Amino acid sequence: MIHQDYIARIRYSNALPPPPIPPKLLDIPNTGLASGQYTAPGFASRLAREQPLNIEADAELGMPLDLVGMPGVFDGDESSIQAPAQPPPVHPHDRPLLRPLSTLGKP
Amino acid sequence: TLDPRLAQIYSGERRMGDRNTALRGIKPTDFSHVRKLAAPFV
Amino acid sequence: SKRFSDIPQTIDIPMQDDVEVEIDLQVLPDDPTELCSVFENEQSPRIYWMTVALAYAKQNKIDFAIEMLLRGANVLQGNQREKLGIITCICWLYLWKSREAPRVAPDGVPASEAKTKEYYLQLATQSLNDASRINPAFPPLFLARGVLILLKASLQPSSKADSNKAEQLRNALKSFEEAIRVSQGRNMLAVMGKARALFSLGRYPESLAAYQDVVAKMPDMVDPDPRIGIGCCFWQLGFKDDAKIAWERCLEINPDSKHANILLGLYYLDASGHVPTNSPEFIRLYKKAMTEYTQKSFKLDKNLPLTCATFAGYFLSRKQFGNVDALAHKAIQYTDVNAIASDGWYLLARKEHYDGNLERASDYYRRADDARGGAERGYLPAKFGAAQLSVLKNDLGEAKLRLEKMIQHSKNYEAMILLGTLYAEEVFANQSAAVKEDKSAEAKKAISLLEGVRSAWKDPKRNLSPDAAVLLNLARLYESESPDKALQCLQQVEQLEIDQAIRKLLPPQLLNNIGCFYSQEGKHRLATEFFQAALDSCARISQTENDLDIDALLTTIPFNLGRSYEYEGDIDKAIETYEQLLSRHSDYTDARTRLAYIKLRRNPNKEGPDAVAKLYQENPSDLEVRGLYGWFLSKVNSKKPEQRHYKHTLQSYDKHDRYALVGMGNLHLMAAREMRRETEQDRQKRSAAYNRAVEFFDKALQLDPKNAYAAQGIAIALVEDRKDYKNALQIFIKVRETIQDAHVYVNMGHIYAELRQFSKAIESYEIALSKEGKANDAGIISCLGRTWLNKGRAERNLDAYKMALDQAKKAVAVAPDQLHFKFNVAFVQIQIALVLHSMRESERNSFQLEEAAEGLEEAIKILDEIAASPSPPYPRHDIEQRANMARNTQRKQLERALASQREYE
Repeated sequence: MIHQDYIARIRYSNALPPPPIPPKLLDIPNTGLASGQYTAPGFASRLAREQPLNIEADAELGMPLDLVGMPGVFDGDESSIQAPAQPPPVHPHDRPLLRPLSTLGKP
Repeated sequence: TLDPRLAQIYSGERRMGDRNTALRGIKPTDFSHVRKLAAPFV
Repeated sequence: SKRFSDIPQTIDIPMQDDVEVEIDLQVLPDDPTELCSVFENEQSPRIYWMTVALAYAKQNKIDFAIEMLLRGANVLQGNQREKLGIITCICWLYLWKSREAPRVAPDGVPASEAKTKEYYLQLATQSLNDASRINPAFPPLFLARGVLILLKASLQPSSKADSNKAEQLRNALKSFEEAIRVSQGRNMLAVMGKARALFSLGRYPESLAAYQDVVAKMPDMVDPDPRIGIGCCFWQLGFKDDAKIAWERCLEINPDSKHANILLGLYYLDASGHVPTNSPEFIRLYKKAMTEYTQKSFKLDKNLPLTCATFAGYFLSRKQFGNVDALAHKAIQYTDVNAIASDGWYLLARKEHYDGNLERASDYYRRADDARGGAERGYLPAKFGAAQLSVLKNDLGEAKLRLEKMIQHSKNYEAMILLGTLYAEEVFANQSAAVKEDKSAEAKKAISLLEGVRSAWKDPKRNLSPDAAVLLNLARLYESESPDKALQCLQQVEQLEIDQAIRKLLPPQLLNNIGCFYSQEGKHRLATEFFQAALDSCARISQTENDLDIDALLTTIPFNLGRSYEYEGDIDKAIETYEQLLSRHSDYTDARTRLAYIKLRRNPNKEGPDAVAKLYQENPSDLEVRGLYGWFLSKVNSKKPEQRHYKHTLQSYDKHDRYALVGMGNLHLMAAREMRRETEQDRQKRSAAYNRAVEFFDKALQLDPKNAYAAQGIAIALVEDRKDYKNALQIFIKVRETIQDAHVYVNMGHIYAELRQFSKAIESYEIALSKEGKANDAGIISCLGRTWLNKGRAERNLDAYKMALDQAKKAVAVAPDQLHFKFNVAFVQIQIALVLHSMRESERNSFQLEEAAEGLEEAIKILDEIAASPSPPYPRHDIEQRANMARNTQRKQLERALASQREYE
């Protein structure tokens, strides 16, 4: 009797969406690894060039020291390979080579 | 039951949603913790 | 003074007899063996031996001179004063021969009787030891030690990660410093030797200081010129322009200096690097460097390694390979220096790479890497060439090795792009395999690598060349789960394509996909324009040369276009496009499946169910078509085991069709709340039925943790079988942000109604009503009304009863036939009457009381009619009882309305 109340059937639902069937992606033609571009030497040629150059020609660095032929050295005298007592005046074109490292500026 | 021509036409197609992916909704989320609580259910 | 100025033109040999043999020391005997015999048999003095030997040295016949001094040595074994002399000369001549020697002789060597550098070195060591046993501390021997040690030290292969070489350099330095000490610092070859050692130790400022000291003290020393050292020191130390100055000065003094020329060519080569690609400035610098300076230097010595390597690189660039081999080979054979060897191997590698002999190319790359010490040090380009060579031969695992090894060393661009591509392609291949392996890790690796490549395009300092291929791959990677990034990618691929309002007919696939990504977002017209643009673009290809499968693209894309129209709304045009596509091609089924759905919504009664049946019959094994048919059967159940039957027939077509499984959990769930509970045994039976629903929900959701419908079905299972609202509500909250369907909000409102959280249950329901499909859902309006009503009870709030009545009246408007909805407006009116009767005049109004009385009259009427009505919601006698109490509530309200408006006086 007095248990009457607002009437509102109470149920839960989990209805599914209909299959949307969206648009379809298409395959975009591309350069694979099998297409040689990435495996060709060429692709590495830039990388090869920006590598620092070696400037070391020899173990002696291009200034080979031999006494052979040097007039008296095998006998007593190193005259031939000895600096004069009196340093010569500096040549204008050697002046720039003689500048101390400090004088050079910043690398 | 694909015609050969259809089969190759479909070959070029790549799906981006189907029956199942639809149920993931507008932004996917993990519901494996719900798996955890379905478990004690049975 | 000048070297060899010592030697005279002719000399007379003092015979046992006399006058005898005179010798011309400019035009000597072709063979000295006889002369040697003469000297032996003449007990000949030692000046003559030396004078003729050095004579042979002045016209480059060094072996002759060695042989002579060898014999002279043994002939004068008694006396060691000039023996010391000739033995020292021997040593130095063994250094000469050492210099012109090869690292290794041909494979038919034979290895013993090897004429190699190490052969002459070891011979020089013995002679040197002989001379030092006579007079250690003879200055020329201090020099000899230095030089020897240097020549031996340069042959030490590159160490990995040296200490052997470093210590050897120190020994050389100390021997050179000893030669300095003995001279009291006036021996310029000794200080040049010290400078060299310093340079090898990386002590560049002290080495520079040393070469400069030589030039300063003894400028006229030009054989060898220390200004070379000066240049090399400057160049290291990073002053390549001052190095240029030095080497030009070197050439000024001696234009036929074969080393200064190379070094200057290397200066210009480096300079040509800093200017771009091929240009006028670039070409002048490069032709200058190579042709002038390297050719010039090559004419002077064809066997000079650095030159050989450099000119081999020149020819390489000019695709002229017979030269490249000869040169580079020569370089490798004749070098004290590992770097040169590595550069030579690298050039040969790149040649054999171009021509395609991959095995020897890979070995060459390997030798080039090892020459600089191999792995953990080495030549980066050589390593890369290996990696590529391993990519071909399809031995992609090892490629993965070395690329990884490299990127771990440093973030090399070329490695990164190759590795990433490799991984991407691995993923793409996987996806069409018989068994999909899990390659989510490989996918990530790829994505990260190609985003690192994007970073490379970003930074101004690099020169910033962009690749389509990388963008496309990266677009596909992102496609599955991060689609907006894929879109952006394809947008920049659009731009790159167009560069080489907006009318854009680029390749169709690109435009389509862009359309597709736009379509996943809301931009359905933007998508539509892109599809149309794709079609046009295919038409343009059709007329011209290039054969693409235009008929395939003209089946796919117009479906997409129809789908887009459909998304967009002008469905009729969507229809016509589907149809036109079908007229030309009526077996493309996804089209007719969309048609049948378009139909199912337009004509629910008639053609739609006709159409879907027809589609199910004509086309019964398409899983999408299937799903649609099942969806249709669900609609028929809502209308109420055809559906469950069918879903598990489809379950025999595919074990993991998530759609069908959640379709099952749903069906079970609905069929099982209405199951007769009775009590006890009967009650248990349906809790088993819920168990089965959860069976299907969980399998489905285990295959796809992102599945919101399965999870939500478990929350419904939760609430009904075990009144676990609290966590069922968790599921609900985060499914709510992913689903947005009305029913989600309804189900939410149901939970919040239970949890006394009325306000939040209100606007859940309200949001549900907002939503398309009926705003005016009677059953939701009801539920909302009661929620309002309970909020009014709880909070003693009239306005909440007001709303509850309003809602109850909205429902009645919608279904004025319906018995209960009428009962509800009535009930609520009686409640408002009651609460208003309970309130104090202090907190009440006379207006309210009038409207309450009005409402109460209405209520009595409605209840009274219901009494007479058949099929009442409650027993009719109980309804009359409610009406009878409405007679004395009538009087309560009369009374208190009088009292209230008297208070209102």
